[PDB]
Amino acid sequence: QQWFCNSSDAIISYSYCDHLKFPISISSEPCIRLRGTNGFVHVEFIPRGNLKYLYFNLFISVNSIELPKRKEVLCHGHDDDYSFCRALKGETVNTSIPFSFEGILFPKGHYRCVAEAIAGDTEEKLFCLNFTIIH
Amino acid sequence: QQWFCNSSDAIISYSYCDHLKFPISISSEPCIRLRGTNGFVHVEFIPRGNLKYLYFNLFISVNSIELPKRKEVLCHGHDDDYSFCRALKGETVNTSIPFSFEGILFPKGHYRCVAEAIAGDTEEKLFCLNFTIIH
Amino acid sequence: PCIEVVPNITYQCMDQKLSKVPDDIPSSTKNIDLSFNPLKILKSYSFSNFSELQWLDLSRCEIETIEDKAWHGLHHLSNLILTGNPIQSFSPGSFSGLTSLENLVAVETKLASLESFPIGQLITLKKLNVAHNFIHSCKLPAYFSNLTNLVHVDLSYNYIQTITVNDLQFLRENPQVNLSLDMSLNPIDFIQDQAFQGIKLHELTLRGNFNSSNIMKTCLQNLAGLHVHRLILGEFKDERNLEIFEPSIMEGLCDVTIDEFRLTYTNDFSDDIVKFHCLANVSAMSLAGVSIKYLEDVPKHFKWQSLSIIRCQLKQFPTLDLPFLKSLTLTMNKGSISFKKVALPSLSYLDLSRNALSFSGCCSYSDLGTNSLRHLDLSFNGAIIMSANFMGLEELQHLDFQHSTLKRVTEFSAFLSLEKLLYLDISYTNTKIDFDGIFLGLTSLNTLKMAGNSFKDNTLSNVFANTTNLTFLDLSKCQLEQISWGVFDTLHRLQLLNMSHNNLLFLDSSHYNQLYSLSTLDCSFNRIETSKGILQHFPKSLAFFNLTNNSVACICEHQKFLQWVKEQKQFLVNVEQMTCATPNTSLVLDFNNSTC
Amino acid sequence: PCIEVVPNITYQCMDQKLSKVPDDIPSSTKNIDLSFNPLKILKSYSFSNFSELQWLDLSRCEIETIEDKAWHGLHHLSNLILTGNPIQSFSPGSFSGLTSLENLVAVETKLASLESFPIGQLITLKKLNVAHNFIHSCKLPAYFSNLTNLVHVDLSYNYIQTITVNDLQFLRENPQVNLSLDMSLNPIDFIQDQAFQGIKLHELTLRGNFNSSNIMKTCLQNLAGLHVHRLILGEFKDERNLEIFEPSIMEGLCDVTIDEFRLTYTNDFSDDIVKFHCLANVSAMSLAGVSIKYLEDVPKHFKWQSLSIIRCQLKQFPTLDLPFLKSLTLTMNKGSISFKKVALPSLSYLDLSRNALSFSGCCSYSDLGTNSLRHLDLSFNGAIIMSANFMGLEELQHLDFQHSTLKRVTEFSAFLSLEKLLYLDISYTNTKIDFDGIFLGLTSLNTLKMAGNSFKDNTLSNVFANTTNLTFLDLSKCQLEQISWGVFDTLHRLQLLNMSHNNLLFLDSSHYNQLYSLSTLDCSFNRIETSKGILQHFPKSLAFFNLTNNSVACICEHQKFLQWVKEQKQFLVNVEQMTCATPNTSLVLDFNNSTC
Ligand SMILES: *[C@@H]1O[C@H](CO)[C@@H](O[C@@H]2O[C@H](CO)[C@@H](O)[C@H](O)[C@H]2NC(C)=O)[C@H](O)[C@H]1NC(C)=O
Ligand SMILES: *[C@@H]1O[C@H](CO)[C@@H](O[C@@H]2O[C@H](CO)[C@@H](O)[C@H](O)[C@H]2NC(C)=O)[C@H](O)[C@H]1NC(C)=O
Ligand SMILES: *[C@@H]1O[C@H](CO)[C@@H](O[C@@H]2O[C@H](CO)[C@@H](O)[C@H](O)[C@H]2NC(C)=O)[C@H](O)[C@H]1NC(C)=O
Ligand SMILES: *[C@@H]1O[C@H](CO)[C@@H](O)[C@H](O)[C@H]1NC(C)=O
Repeated sequence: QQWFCNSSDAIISYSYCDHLKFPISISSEPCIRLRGTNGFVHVEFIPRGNLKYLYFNLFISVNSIELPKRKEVLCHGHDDDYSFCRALKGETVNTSIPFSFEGILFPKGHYRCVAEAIAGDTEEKLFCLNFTIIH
Repeated sequence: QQWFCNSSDAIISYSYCDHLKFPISISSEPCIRLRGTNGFVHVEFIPRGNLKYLYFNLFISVNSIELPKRKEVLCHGHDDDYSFCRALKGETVNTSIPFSFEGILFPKGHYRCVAEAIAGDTEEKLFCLNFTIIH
Repeated sequence: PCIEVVPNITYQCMDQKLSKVPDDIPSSTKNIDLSFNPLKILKSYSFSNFSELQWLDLSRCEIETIEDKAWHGLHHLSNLILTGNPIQSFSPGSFSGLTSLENLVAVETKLASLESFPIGQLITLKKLNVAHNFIHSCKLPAYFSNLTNLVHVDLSYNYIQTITVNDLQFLRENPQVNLSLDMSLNPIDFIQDQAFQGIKLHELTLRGNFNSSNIMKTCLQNLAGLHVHRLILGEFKDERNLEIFEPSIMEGLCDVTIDEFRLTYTNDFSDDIVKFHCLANVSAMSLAGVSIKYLEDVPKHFKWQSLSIIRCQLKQFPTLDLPFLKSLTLTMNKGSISFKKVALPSLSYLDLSRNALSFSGCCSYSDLGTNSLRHLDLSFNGAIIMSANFMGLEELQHLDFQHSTLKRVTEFSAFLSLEKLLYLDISYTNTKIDFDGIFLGLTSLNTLKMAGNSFKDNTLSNVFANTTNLTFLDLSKCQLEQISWGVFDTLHRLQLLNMSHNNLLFLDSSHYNQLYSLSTLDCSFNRIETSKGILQHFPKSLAFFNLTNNSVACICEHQKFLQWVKEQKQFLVNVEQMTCATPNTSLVLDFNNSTC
Repeated sequence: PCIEVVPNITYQCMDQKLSKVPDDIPSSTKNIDLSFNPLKILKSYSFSNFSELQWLDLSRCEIETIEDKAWHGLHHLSNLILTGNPIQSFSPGSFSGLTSLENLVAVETKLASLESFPIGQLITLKKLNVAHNFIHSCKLPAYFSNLTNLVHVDLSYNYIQTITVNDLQFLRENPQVNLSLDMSLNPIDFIQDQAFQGIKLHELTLRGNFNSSNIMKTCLQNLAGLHVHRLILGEFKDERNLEIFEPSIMEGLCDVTIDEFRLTYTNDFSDDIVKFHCLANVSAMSLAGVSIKYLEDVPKHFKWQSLSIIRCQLKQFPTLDLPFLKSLTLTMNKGSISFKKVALPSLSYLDLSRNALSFSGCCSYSDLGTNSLRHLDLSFNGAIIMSANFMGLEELQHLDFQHSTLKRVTEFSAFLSLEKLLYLDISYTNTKIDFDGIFLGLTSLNTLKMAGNSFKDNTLSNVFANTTNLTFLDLSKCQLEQISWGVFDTLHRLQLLNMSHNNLLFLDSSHYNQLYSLSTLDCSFNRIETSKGILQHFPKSLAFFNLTNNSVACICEHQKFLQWVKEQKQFLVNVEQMTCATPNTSLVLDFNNSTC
């Protein structure tokens, strides 16, 4: 719906969540290989809250088998690594975040990741994405 | 009561266990200071079994508060440290064993310790000592 | 209409497509958010009825014009947020009416200058934020001398290329002003000679400012003559970064005097950039998100009073012997370092949490070389092997091991020396309590957190006899099945007792008769059928007895307990919600007639 | 009056106050222990009765005389133990009759010489133990050539000071003899030149032999020529002597050919003795009790096929890059150490157990440099942070994590690569299982031990769908309350399910239908009241169903289950003692009367 790409070992798409539909443009160049990728995550949106304490809830499933909730923090609120952690509510964010990863063995099949972005101060949903990974 | 000494912070003595009376004469030089000591345990006896898999079950009590069963393996059966490990049933043992310790914080009270010497292979009891320390 | 968080006080009106202010919201409201509504234009007397507002949020509200006296009845407002509004030009007396304003947030408003910015009126203004704008100059406007209360100005994400002698002229004629400057995300390549001479600042933030090493070194030189309490330096991951990062780029700094120094993320890093001579006379040193791999040959003549290492990348625990260091934080390290014995004779605070730390031989004087330690945090770490009962560390007040793997702690009186400890956390350490003298020596203790653990034979044993000063005891999730007679008899000062999420099948009131101070008893999420004992043994101080999510037996066999529930329904929590689990709804509704 | 360990076969007569062998001992026994009795003299024919005897223990019996034909009747005796009897002299025919003797133990018998010991007749003899006597001579007698089955001679704790070329002439003469020689605790100060020239030994033990480091260096040099399969070298805590222990003492060992080399406790120990060039061609290298602190030197041309570091003092994990090392054992180390990268291409066997070892990033090929790993023991250690699911190690068949702090093993499919694994122990690793796909990949697994962990909401979830080859499954002590519906249906080869020591309120037979191969089900020490849902469904194969130490309800609701216990009498463990626990002894006595 929102975005799609395919790497040599995965197809990746996302849509907004059924419960929440605040706009974000997220993208990754190149398309994520589950074996290993060096590139950037491009993000362009107007945050609905402050990003000083941004963290993610990652709800992941592999072929309906679901992994426990996974909390990932990007801004702890003190000397953070990213320029967007200072970005306020209703501010325009346009950034490319570099990343890399070495790659583990993943079972072949269908992956659902619902990723909620939380403002850890207010504890309110910033946005919500419904990723699909077919491996 | 089989033996006793006193040092700058302890009176130590032992007798045999009520239910097991196989003889051993065992002492130290110097007397044990719980603060810390370097010296030798002098052991002189005739084992009721092979010493190849010797270990101790210490049952320790501090002012009637008993610690969990404590297991100290002396001979693992393979390339052991002490010349007494190779001793057989009925063999005379006369040896002094060097040691040193630094000392932790101890009460300040009455100590009981039943040292049960077990032949690991047959699980037979070799000897049993009813120790008493006053600190 | 909107959303109501606090009646007559706080309301949420976000993404509601409103043209103007909903003017039927209580005339006595404190806080209001109107962000993400296409307000477009802000008319006069639009805010007039709300004389007692404090917090107004108008972020991304399509606003292009503030009508003169748009704020009329707002002489009480303290926080005004205007983020992402194409206002651009602010007319004379745009903010006329805010006499009690403390914080003005003008981020992304197309604002071109602080010269034309009509704020010389607001005397009570403390913080001003003009990040993400079209500000080209760094000049501190003359009217700032009417701004007697102003301490923080954010200039992040702008177009300032030069800091000149003339910009900071205001500060130079006013050395008495406590002022902080966030200057991050500006493309600065020129700072004028002698520009920073004779000026004082509280905190100066220069993050992601410089494009190359040559420009950075050159600029820092022209910071000569600056007194700052706090200097924050570094760059961001999501920015193009300085390729080569030598310590010599710092050279300019030792012509400025710094109290506290904070280095953040840097793309390149050299382990010996921290042991640099220009940082010697600093009282607080901080690293956060830094590629440091080793911290070792730090010179003994350094004046560092606190050292903070957060989310760095040490492959080894640091060698440190700084004789004047009071405080050490090494936390959220990337790898899995093991503790290495250290000598810090002035240390009184030590946080080594969230590191997956190994510690074998914890803990005593020889590990730290201090007599002054009051705070020890070793939580969220690897295997910590107890071999010494804190000889030499009797000053300790705070000891925290939660979620670490505590080994051998039941082996002996591991906390014997801690006569002065006030706070102990051994929650989720997987300790099987096996020894009645485990807590021997803790006579000052007020807080004992030990959730998540377990007990021999699932019986709670006489481990508390001498912990007389306990006010807080958490024994939740310890798989408890039985409580020993006498276990709490000494706990005269105890106020909260958590035993939720265990496997108790019943309570016995006699277990609690000596608990004269107990205001909270949490027994929820057990499998409690009734309470045996004299029901009058339950403390008269009891205010919150939580018995929800149990499994009560509504038989005549327990007629008295069931009555007692009716009797004490004032003090049990979620009383009506409770339901029977024998013969399947409800409970306060038990009768009293089946033989009984 | 003798203790009877096995009626008609084994009798134990230790420490009675016996004067001779009692005749009221069945003339049918195979083993008897008569130690610690005042036997004093071994009267002729004493044992003529017991002809089928195989093992006779006369340790500490104060025997001074062995009469002629004392052993007359003993055709089959293979073992005779004489330790501690002061039989100073042994006359010809002392051991006449023992035509089957395989092991003679004549320790502390005051023996003065082998040459005058009358064993030259005992052709079946294999093990000769003459430790703790008055032997001054290392001479191996001429009559050894009649003892053609002799493979081990223990000459320890005697008074041998010298080994001469004519002492070892027998071995020089007959190079086809498999002999092991234990020479420990002998004050050896001189080995003659060329004394070991042309002599072959299986195992040679020289522990606690040398009063000085020079004496050792100088005696090892005259081992020149020796071909030994196993050389054991070192001293004892209680019998030290070696002031220093440097590589140069090892010098004589280039002139000896060693298959396996073992170093035991030494007073001093130089780290660089392992790097000694004359150990290059050694096939098995071993260290036990050793002061070694760093193992890092090793030249990459060394041929070691196995390496054993046991109870040593390593401060750091060894750096190893040996190309032919198949098997590595580092166990029971002092303190903690953390795992460090190794590169061992030949490595198939890895025991790193019992080290309070901390391993962050378990684990893949790049941790080890090997593709042929068959056995990984990481049990009894500290923090093991699962981070890679064994990619590169797809050959592994035995994996042990018992009693270690496993981490993050639930966050992904950590054993995904292990399609050939036969054995997995994750018992007491403290794992809260909240991921159904934790065992995905384990399609060859037979043995899964996972006692002493737990599950989300204490329900046993569907984690075994793909582990189809399972024959042994240990789920005891897992705080389990509920079993999910199809959880065992796939386990057709399952022989043993241990689910004892959980908190199960009932069983449901249909969980276990589809276990066509189950022979043992352990459901003891739960809180089982009954089993609901058709009792025929329990497998036909089920031979041992333990239900003892539960809490069964003897009411009318469970007539089926209770009756059923009577006909399934043979298949229920200790039905004789199972008592009721509702409306308090016994159980099988329950009758249908009122209502039911
Ligand atoms: C007693 O302990 C439990 C936790 O051990 C606490 O229960 C929590 O209550 C919150 C309320 O927000 C629940 O939503 C959480 O799920 C619970 N935490 C858990 C289960 O870990 C309880 O609050 C404690 N009692 C008191 C009075 O503080
Ligand atoms: C040398 O003789 C000895 C007999 O003791 C043999 O050593 C035994 O070998 C077997 C298997 O090969 C092992 O199970 C035993 O434990 C060994 N004993 C010891 C003490 O090592 C050895 O194999 C023989 N060698 C030759 C060439 O015959
Ligand atoms: C199921 O698991 C438990 C392990 O906890 C085993 O219990 C042991 O049972 C034997 C009885 O012969 C006792 O001697 C031990 O004391 C028990 N061990 C412990 C640690 O409690 C049980 O044996 C297992 N089931 C089977 C069939 O082996
Ligand atoms: C029981 O009630 C107390 C006080 O009302 C509350 O703080 C606590 O969270 C409750 N316990 C549980 C397990 O919810």
